[PDB]
Amino acid sequence: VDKSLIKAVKTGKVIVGANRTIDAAANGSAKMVVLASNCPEDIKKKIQATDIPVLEYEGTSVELGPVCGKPFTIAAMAILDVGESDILAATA
RNA sequence: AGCGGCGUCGUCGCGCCGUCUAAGCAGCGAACCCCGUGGAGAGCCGUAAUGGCGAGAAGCGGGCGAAUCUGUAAUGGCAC
Repeated sequence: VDKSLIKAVKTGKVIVGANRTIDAAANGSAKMVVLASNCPEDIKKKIQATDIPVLEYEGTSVELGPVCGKPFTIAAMAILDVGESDILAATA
């Protein structure tokens, strides 16, 4: 998993940031959304109800970035193309 | 700089004063803040400075929003 999570971004389409993740969930192009332990649910329960799967990450948005190669923090990380990976299978 | 007085004037052409205009009414609105887009990292954008940023930067549109300024208030006062 330690390498599958990296390869999901190394050889896969993802969009980082809550705004773009919510847009991807709204328009359906995202296979799923990965959310950190600190992300609220006031807007997120709607995308939970929607057919877009919601994966929960084991750590905060601060440390979700370094494991996905981003120097910044990531809260919502909707994926577009799984690519050379089965992160969707890992989620559900 | 122009204009109108006063002063000086042994030589010079300088020195001084004035050359005005309220509130109200109407118009614009800097910063901050907010809204819509945007997607920025072997990093970018700022400030006098501290800083800001995928929990969404820059850039681009909109809204809100000052002092003051502009007109009007004009046929007032001034050696009209």
